[PDB]
Amino acid sequence: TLVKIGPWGGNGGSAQDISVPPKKLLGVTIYSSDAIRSIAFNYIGVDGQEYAIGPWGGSTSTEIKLSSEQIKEISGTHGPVYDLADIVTYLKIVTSANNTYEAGVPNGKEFSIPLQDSGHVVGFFGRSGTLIDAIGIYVHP
Amino acid sequence: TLVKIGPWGGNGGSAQDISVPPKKLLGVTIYSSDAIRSIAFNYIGVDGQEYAIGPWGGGESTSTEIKLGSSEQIKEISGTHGPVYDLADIVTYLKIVTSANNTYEAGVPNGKEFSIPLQDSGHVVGFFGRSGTLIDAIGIYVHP
Ligand SMILES: CC(=O)N[C@H]1[C@H](O[C@@H]2[C@@H](O[C@@H]3[C@H](O)[C@H](O)O[C@H](CO[C@H]4O[C@H](CO)[C@@H](O)[C@H](O)[C@@H]4O[C@@H]4O[C@H](CO)[C@@H](O)[C@H](O)[C@H]4NC(C)=O)[C@H]3O)O[C@H](CO)[C@@H](O)[C@@H]2O)O[C@H](CO)[C@@H](O[C@@H]2O[C@H](CO)[C@H](O)[C@H](O)[C@H]2O)[C@@H]1O
Repeated sequence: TLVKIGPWGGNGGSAQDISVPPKKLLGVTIYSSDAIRSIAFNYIGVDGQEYAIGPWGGSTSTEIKLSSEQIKEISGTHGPVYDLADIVTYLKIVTSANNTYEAGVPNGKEFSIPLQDSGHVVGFFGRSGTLIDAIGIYVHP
Repeated sequence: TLVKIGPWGGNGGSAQDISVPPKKLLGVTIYSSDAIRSIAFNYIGVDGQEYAIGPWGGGESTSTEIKLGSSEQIKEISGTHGPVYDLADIVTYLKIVTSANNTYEAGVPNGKEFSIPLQDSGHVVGFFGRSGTLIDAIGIYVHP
């Protein structure tokens, strides 16, 4: 059973999610400028099938390759950009191998999920249009 | 006395144009990501005055700034227009080449092409078109 946390961000765009619960996160690609513009990710679902999700959204790429490497901390901001009121503007991801990735520009209210013990992020959900209006996470205990 | 060519692109947005005919183009700023988002330009009118036009369309953190030397001319302009996001026909890509072998690109080639390679002394001195949140369509004024 996965923990599902979020979303953080605004009401714009359309809700996005995944149907097969993730077992294992294989990688994440984020495109960003002054806002988080898109996210894509591939995972092995609990059914043992690979799913290539996205991209959700619509610049600068941030590519996150993960066999024993897990997302252990995820944080960011959401706020006003591009005459839109509340968009995910910044993301920071730290892995169990101590690799740190940043995308976007800190702007607005913060959120942060520092996972202890064996917890790790295995997938995402949220809201999107031309940008990532809101983002949420699936967490494997 | 000026040649006016275009526009290329869709029918969305609002029409944009300039009232004082351009004599000399000083610079162009293009804002773009996957498509052309806005254009601004400064020129000397036939009346000897400097006009700062727009930005037509919406802004971006990322601009392509085309500052033209006192003898530098836009000699070739080309691009594409097609569907992006949920819009049918937007200017998606521009390529500008000056007489000093300076090349500028914006957007991502996507859709039908247009191209205006000017020979002899012809050169682009201004623009018109259609804009909203993006550049729906673009056209040019050409000084012979
Ligand atoms: C593309 C997308 O996924 N859109 C979903 C939308 O998300 C909204 C979207 O807003 C975008 C930002 O505003 C952006 O940077 O600018 C984008 C383009 O805006 C022009 O075009 C749209 C139509 O596509 C117009 O609505 C805009 O007013 C805007 O204005 C026009 O500018 C053009 C170009 O110059 C010109 O041609 C027009 O004439 C001019 N209009 C006027 C009046 O002058 C814009 O698309 O993304 C942001 C950021 O992510 C979100 O915050 C926005 O909410 O959300 C809706 C839901 O609210 C989605 O529709 C749903 O889609 C699902 C399927 O996913 C299902 O079909 C639902 O039924 C449907 O409601 C939409 O897909």
